Amino acid sequence: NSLSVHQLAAQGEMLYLATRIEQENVINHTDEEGFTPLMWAAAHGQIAVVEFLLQNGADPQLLGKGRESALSLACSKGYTDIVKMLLDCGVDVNEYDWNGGTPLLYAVHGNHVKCVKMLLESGADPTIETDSGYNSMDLAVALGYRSVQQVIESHLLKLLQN
Repeated sequence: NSLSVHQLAAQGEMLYLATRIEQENVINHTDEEGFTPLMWAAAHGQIAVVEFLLQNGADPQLLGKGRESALSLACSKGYTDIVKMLLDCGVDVNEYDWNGGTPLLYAVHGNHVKCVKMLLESGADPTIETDSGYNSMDLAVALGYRSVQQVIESHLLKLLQN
């Protein structure tokens, strides 16, 4: 029975995962690349696993070796049930990482409109810039993701009051 807690979480092997987490304090242990079981479950869209890991003390704010978050991994794939559960934990929705990204920029790069709406609704800032000076709107314009552009422009209109 030789699989890591990370792979058990990715596979939704609920009973084996639950057994492992109960036996030893490994719920937040990182793999050789800095990823936690929660990050593995989020990147694999394992909604039930995410729920279970959160109920049992998985830290949703723990970051990977390049400052990747469970939130950014879920945003990048448009896993919006998982993004919701994570936002509900009060994670930083503006986490800036070392490959340059924010959860909103990943949701934009994948044209995940529902995800983009959900992030803005929780405080994501679309005009945060990368080191080369572009923001989420700039990205959406360049990719030609028009529904995304419309969602972001509605948000910026609201910022005009002010």
